[PDB]
Amino acid sequence: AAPESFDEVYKGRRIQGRPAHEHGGGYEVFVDGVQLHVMRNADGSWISVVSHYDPVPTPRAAARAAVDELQGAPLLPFPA
Amino acid sequence: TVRKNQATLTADEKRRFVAAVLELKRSGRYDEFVRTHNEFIMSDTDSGERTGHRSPSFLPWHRRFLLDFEQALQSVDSSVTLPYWDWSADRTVRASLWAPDFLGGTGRSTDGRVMDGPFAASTGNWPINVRVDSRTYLRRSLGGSVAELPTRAEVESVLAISAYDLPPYNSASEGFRNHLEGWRGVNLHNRVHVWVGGQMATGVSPNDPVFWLHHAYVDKLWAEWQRRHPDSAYVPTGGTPDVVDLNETMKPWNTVRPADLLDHTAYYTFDALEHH
Ligand SMILES: [Cu+2]
Ligand SMILES: [Cu+2]
Ligand SMILES: [Cu+2]
Ligand SMILES: [Cu+2]
Repeated sequence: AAPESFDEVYKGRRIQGRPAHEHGGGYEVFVDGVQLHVMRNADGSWISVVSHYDPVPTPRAAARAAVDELQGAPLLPFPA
Repeated sequence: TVRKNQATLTADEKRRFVAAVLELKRSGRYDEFVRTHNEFIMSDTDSGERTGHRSPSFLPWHRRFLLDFEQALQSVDSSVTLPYWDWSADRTVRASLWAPDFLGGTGRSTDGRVMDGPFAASTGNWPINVRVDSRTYLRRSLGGSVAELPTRAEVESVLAISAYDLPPYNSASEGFRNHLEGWRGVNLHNRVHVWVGGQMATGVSPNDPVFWLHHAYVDKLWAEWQRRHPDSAYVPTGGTPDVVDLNETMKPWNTVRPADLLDHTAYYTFDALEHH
């Protein structure tokens, strides 16, 4: 079963998650409408390409870690 | 070709390494290593095809990726070899690695921007082009997201593990490869990425030249594991879906197998490697 969807404003950024060059791909996250590549680990934790080495429990946590990483900057889209 | 501990380089060697890295950047060759790396970071998955990461071929794949990069550096200056960063020994922000004559230091506190050394954005010589965070300057926050680098005792505890890797051959595995990579256990290689911060915490981590020195030391720890366990070898050894077996070729090269990369001495030696 996929995680539930989410939508919030976190640190002034709109982050959204939903069940759905890189993998295929069962959950999508967006930061101000730009898709962020995320991945689920076998133990059920999540990462994103901007915080890839530091697992967090949920896709919302990965989206929040990406907003923290970006420090206000726009995200660039990923290839594909 | 002798790969030396970064802490031991002479000033001439540091100068020549930096100049060769900056020339690969200027000529456009550097950024394609960054792009290839992020494509495998985004494609290697626990439940699908996995080659560069979270899989037994993490070690031979990075060994060949580093050889490709070292060969590129030697095409600019044939005297240069990849140094390695023993982060269990040189573990503070005061290490000479982080001095302005080598890699420069930590990022300033507001935006993570590296302000000194040859790769600081202000030099005009180190644009961050292949990126996900849209900012175009090198960033680091040494020790910001995790308190300490691994210690020698922690490295020794991973080097003692006898099985190279174990089913299910992914981030959930027990065994040496996944403890070195760091998805399980005390965490060696992943934690170093997190400790440097900035681009090193992302799939475009080769944007920071320290990437190569970190992986040259991870590669040395594989060589040390083999000397500690001469009776143990790469697994799996055939017919495993989605995992690169010993004699299977590896993307993106397709012309090399883990079996061709197990013995590093076909390509380089280390300044010191204790023997078994
Ligand atoms: Cu994907
Ligand atoms: Cu890698
Ligand atoms: Cu790495
Ligand atoms: Cu013996």
